[PDB]
Amino acid sequence: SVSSIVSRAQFDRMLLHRNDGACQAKGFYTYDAFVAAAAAFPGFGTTGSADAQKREVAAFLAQTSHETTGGWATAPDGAFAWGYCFKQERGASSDYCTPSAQWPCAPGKRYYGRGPIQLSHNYNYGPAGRAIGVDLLANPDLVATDATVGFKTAIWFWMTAQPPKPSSHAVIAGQWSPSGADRAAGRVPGFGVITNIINGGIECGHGQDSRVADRIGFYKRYCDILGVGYGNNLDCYSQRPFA
Repeated sequence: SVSSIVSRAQFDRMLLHRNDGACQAKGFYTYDAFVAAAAAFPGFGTTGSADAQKREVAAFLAQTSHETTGGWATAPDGAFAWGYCFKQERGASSDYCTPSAQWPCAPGKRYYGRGPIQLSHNYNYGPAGRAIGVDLLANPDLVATDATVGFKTAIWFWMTAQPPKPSSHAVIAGQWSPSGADRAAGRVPGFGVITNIINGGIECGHGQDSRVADRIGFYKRYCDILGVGYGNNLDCYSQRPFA
C-alpha cells in the first residue's frame, strides 16, 4: 500500500513547513489523510518497478507542492520545503461556474481552487465527485474542509486522462507511449510531460521557465528523500503543449 513506499517521517520531512504559523493550511494536510485517500485508487503508488512506485508519490507530491507552495527565494530550508502551505485560492472573485447541463452549478456555490491540485470549475468538481462518491457540485467546500477528500480530488486528477493528454499516472508508471505526433512534439516519458499535462500551454515549449523549474526543484528534493533517481526528461522546455 502507499505507506510501504513513503513513511510518516519521510512525508513530514518533504512537507517540512506546511504546519508553520504563516501557512493558511496549518494542520490540515496529514499523512493519515494522504494514506486514506490513496487506497481509494488502486494503482496509485503501486504500479511498475519499486523505483517507479517511489517516483510516482514524489512526482505527485512535487506537482501538488508547486500548486500550493508558500516559499520565497530565501525561505528557511529553501523554496522546496514550503509546499502544501495553502488549501484554497483566496484572492478569487469568480464563482468558476460555467452553466452546464452535464455538471450543473449549485446555487450560491463557488468552484474556486481548493486542495492539493487547486481543483477549479464545476466541470472539474462534477466528475471528481462522481468518481470519489460525494456530491462535490453541491458542496465544493468539502475539498477544503475534509483533508482526505482534498487528497482524493488530487489523486483523481493524477489518475484520469483528459484526451489527448494521458493521465499523469500512466506516464510516470511506464503505461503511456508517445504517439508519432507526441515524439515529433518532443513529448517523451518523464516528469516534463506531467508538467505539460498540468499546465503546458502556459509553461512549456519556450525555454527555461521558473514555474517549471519550481516543479522540478520539489521533485528532486522529494526523490532524494525517497532515495530514488529522477529518471530522464525532467523539463518541458522544448516540448510543444498538448493540443
